[PDB]
Amino acid sequence: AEPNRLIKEKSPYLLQHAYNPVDWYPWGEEAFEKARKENKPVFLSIGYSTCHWCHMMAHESFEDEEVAGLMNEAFVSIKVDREERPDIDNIYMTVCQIILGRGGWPLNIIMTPGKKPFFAGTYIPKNTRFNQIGMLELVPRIKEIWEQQHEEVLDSAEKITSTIQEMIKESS
Repeated sequence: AEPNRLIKEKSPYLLQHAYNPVDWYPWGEEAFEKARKENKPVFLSIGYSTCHWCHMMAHESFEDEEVAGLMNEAFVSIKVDREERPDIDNIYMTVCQIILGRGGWPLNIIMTPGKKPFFAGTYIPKNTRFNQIGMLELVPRIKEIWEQQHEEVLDSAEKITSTIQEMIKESS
């Protein structure tokens, strides 16, 4: 077990994810420079240590080698502790509310290397359910949209539209 970068953090919440197979970064410019260099979207996950659905998602998805593998191909992934960066939490909760018309934790935001969001989700189960896409299906879909409808992604990010959110919704 070789740890990810969250091994350096003080937050018990962040330290608890330091052995996830997701190659997590903390919030910082390193993650965003990596995303820019590799031209990958950023997957931002915001949670806190008494958040039931954050633990559920860690247990089902972020500890899962298959999900993590897909996340590591698709994204630069960033973990934020709400209790340490409440400012960042409020910024992204607002974005989630704009796109989804609701909000909560865990807060999952997919954004451009320049930090422009184009997808939001709250708890996302590993496997797809009726009217609720799962992580195993979501991540490859997002990767494909990024690679093949890149201009639609940039347009959506620039104007905070729901077009990508709606593409994924239609996916089934």
